[PDB]
Amino acid sequence: MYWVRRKTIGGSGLPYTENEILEWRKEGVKRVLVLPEDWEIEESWGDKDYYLSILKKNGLQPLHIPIPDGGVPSDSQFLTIMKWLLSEKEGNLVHCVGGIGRTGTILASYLILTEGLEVESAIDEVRLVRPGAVQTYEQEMFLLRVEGMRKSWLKNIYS
Repeated sequence: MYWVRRKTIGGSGLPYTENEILEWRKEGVKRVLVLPEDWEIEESWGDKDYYLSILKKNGLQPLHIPIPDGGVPSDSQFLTIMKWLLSEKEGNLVHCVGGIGRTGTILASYLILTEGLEVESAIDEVRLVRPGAVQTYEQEMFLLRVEGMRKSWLKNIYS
């Protein structure tokens, strides 16, 4: 896993065992935003709810917001994601299967909203800690929209 902002928000791929989840706790992770679809989670954990119960049994509070591979959250999911990430500043981990596309998109989105970064700066910052972050054109287009609608998202996040 990698931190984009030390101990406040980082990313990772899907853990294969419970020992990798304890590695997250040791690194300072406290809450986990789970982005893969059920079938992706199930390739490693057999059942999506069992995987979430494992996170829960390990002191991590999980939130599952499935995004298809290569895709982006719907506006509705994005609001939920940002309300969740902004609810507690420390120890946020966001993950998908490999730690790069969906995850880098959400991390860069977070930076755009919280630091007012332009889209190219946000993408660069995440790529510096996670090469290849933000994989598809749909993802890149989404981030430019996040920048363009920054004030409207913040207004809707805090109503």
